[PDB]
Amino acid sequence: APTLTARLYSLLFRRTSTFALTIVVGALFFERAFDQGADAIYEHINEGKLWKHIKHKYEN
Amino acid sequence: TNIRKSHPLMKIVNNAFIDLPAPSNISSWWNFGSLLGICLILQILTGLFLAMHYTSDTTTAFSSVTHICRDVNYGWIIRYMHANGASMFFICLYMHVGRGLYYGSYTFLETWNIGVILLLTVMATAFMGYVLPWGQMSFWGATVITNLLSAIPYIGTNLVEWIWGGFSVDKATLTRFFAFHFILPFIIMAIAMVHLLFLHETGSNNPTGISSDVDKIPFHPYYTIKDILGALLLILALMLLVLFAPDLLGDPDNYTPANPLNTPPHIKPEWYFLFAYAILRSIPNKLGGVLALAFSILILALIPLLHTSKQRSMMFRPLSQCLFWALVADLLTLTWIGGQPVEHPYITIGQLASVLYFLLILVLMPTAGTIENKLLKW
Amino acid sequence: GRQFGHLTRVRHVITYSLSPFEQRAFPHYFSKGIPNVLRRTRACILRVAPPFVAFYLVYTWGTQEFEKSKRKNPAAYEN
Amino acid sequence: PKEEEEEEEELVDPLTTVREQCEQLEKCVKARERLELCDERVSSRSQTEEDCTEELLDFLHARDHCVAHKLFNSLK
Amino acid sequence: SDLELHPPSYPWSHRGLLSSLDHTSIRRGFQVYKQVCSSCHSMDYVAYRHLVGVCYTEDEAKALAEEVEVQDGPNEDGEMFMRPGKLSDYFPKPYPNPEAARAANNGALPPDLSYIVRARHGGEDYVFSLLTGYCEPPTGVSLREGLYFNPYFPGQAIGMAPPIYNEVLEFDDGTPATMSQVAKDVCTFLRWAAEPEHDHRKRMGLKMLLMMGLLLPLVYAMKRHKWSVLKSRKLAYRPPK
Ligand code: HEM
Ligand code: HEM
Ligand code: HEM
Ligand SMILES: CCCCCC[C@H]1C(=O)O[C@H](C)[C@H](NC(=O)c2cccc(NC=O)c2O)C(=O)O[C@@H](C)[C@@H]1OC(=O)C(C)C
Repeated sequence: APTLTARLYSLLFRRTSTFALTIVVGALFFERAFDQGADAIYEHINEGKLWKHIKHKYEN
Repeated sequence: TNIRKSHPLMKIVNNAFIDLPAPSNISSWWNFGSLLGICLILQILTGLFLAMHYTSDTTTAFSSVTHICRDVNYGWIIRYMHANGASMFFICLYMHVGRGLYYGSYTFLETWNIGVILLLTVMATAFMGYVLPWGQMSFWGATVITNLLSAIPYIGTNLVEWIWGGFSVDKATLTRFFAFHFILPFIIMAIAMVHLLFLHETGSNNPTGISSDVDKIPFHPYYTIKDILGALLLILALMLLVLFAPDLLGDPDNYTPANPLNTPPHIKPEWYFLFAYAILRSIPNKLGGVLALAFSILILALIPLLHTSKQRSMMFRPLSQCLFWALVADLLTLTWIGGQPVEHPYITIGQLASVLYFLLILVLMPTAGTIENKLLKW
Repeated sequence: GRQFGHLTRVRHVITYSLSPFEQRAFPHYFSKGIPNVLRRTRACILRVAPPFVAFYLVYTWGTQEFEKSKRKNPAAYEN
Repeated sequence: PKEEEEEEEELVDPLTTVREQCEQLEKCVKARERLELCDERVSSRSQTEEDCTEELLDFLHARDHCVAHKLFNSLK
Repeated sequence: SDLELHPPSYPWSHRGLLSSLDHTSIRRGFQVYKQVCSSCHSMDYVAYRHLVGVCYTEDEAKALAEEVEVQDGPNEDGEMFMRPGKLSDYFPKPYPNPEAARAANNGALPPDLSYIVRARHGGEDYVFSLLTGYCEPPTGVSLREGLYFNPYFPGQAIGMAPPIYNEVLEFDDGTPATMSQVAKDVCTFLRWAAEPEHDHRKRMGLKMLLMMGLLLPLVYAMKRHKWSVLKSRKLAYRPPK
């Protein structure tokens, strides 16, 4: 049982190929998860949105 | 053989930031050269995106900007990055010149001088820049200033109307300024390269003013990454404004269109001309005021002729070190006064600060230098 | 332009160095860091600070007198 | 109950209830008594003289300050 | 007249750093604009569609747009009739010629409202204070006709009638139209009529801080790595003899 960082280096960081592949694969998932958590944090500290305002106007 | 060295193009790039030997020694005060570069391109870059939506014509001028801010997808960040980047371009320009005096960098005549040419041009550019939205400050800002050439004996009148396209500021004046505000940053960008050309002839000065030939490091790693971090810091600041305090450095009244009938008792050029503004009106003269305003900047080109010290940097010069800060604070004074109305305390103190400025650079620092020589037995 | 190899003449100096992957990027960041910035601050307060408080004193007194010049103006006008 | 109803659609405003409550503390009664002293003073010699804009403004500063501090908790 | 006073710090729901506007409060504000200000105050830059994402909804915006009649494009005979209300066009209202604003309100220009919060020092608070400020002239003093009194005003001699307390309403669901409640809402809307981007701006600003919060340390640890070779380098001078 080596180290996380060790195993990480061997399988993905060593070759500049996989190294770069890792970051483009890692950026896609990051943009998504960071935008979720972020906006959520932005809403949680607010709530005078147009989100909770809609419930009132589904009609016309 | 390494193509990175023999290819006509790369050579230049190798010489610019890869193999160029630099002092193992420079510190943060040397970052503002990249920052000014970054500033210049980012300015050119947002500036261009605004031009695909801006207009000119006095009727639509103001309207287009608001169009951008409200209607143009993302036009607001672009507009505000442009306007805030403009201020940052001054903070750095200011810091750069600062670094320069303190450390004696000005001993590279050609380089220093190109830098003065670089100063006047970005000043001349940014001036035209704010006339564009056609706000209140834009109109009289564009009026109070330009006029100054009317103080020039015998022909002042002719020139000010020639630069105007009429008898006042209108039609002919906004289109003119837009076009000039468009072509200048390109010309500046060229001059910058010549600035940088002459700089490579000697390599960089450093915090000690000694000479680092005995200890140079490659721009590769070292100053490329120390330029990246640095640029990130410049982004933090520019974004702090744009995204949290968009109008903090902006005069709220360049909102509300023009009006050759009005003039709102206050009016000052953008912050970065305040020290200069203060100088000019701290003189009861049309000719003297503008003459003094000119000297206020054109004196940089005089500094090297008054280097008196046997050491280059002020790193080991307490006396001058004191007069340096007195200069900075005093400029911070002029900036503050410039920002105030021409009334009671404010007049006499801004009048003293002016004299100080010129007496400090023209008599005090040069003498501090000689005394230090004498103290050291030099 | 000037390249390495044509810079200048150096006599007898040895320079030992170490791989970045073999050392810490932040040796004693705080342990040795703080003490040093105290030391550099101390070393320079006296030449940097004074002109700024001078401006500081002139700034607060300056606005003071600006208000007390007009607002305070009346004052007395008794008849 | 029913008397308070007419009181609503005909009166009521959180600004006045607060103004009067703020017009009460130290700096205010003092800034009003500097203002009343001058009020009497210029309408005493009720003819041919100066102004009194000044003493009013100092009162409104001190009030409107503490006005802003609590006021907004009542609104909606 | 030469002396002046500046506004206090009303704790707006959007004064804090990452603080969104109150969309419910932007609504009531538009109402205050339409019923009251709109018959004197031009608002050349905002439009009914601008309201769509903000406060109202699709159909609602259409309806409010239809409650006026604007002069549409000319037709075949070179006409220029009138039409219900789209969504497209703005709120160009009160007067044609600018001097016609002067002919109505005695020689005074009620300036555009899109401006306002960013064209006057203090922003919302100056407009909030100027509206709920309205006080009575003490001694000395004068006035021409009805050049009303206001302390929060340059010179104190305005030409604007105090159209505050005239309790108008339609605060759907139930909201007391008191002077102060009415002033907060106009301002809150006026903030949004000047800086619509306001909330997105700060949303990004959060990400900007949050991003830089990971990057600054990182791009800094990177530079350390590379400079560490230089930082721990050891010199020895070994001259002959
Ligand atoms: C278009 C605006 C300018 C740009 C883009 C620019 C760019 C640069 C760059 C990249 C450097 C090398 C890095 C550094 O030392 O920071 C530099 C150094 C220098 N510049 Fe500028 N600069 C500009 C304005 C100025 C000004 C205002 C001056 C002084 C009037 C100036 C005179 C110098 C001098 C003397 C140096 C040498 C600094 C040293 O060796 O320590 N340039 N500049
Ligand atoms: C050649 C690239 C540039 C272009 C295409 C450009 C074009 C424009 C346009 C169309 C405007 C009016 C829109 C607006 O005000 O937001 C503007 C405003 C301005 N830009 Fe530029 N400009 C460029 C480079 C610069 C430079 C080098 C500076 C100096 C830092 C500069 C500083 C300004 C200033 C001060 C304003 C007006 C201030 C304000 O927005 O309130 N821009 N520019
Ligand atoms: C809540 C609705 C209204 C608001 C928020 C409003 C707000 C304002 C503001 C902020 C100013 C300029 C203040 C300054 O220069 O610093 C102004 C000027 C004026 N508006 Fe209004 N107003 C409203 C309704 C009216 C109405 C109903 C009238 C018709 C009596 C009116 C006629 C004026 C006039 C005559 C001025 C000129 C004041 C002057 O510059 O001398 N406005 N208004
Ligand atoms: C397009 C980007 C490629 C770069 C080529 C052009 C840019 C260029 O030439 O790059 C190098 C990086 C040039 N010098 C430095 O940065 C620099 C020099 C000594 C020390 C430091 N830092 C810390 O000690 C530096 O940062 C510098 O920073 O000058 C810019 C103004 C120029 O930029 C310009 O010309 C403009 C006219 C484009």
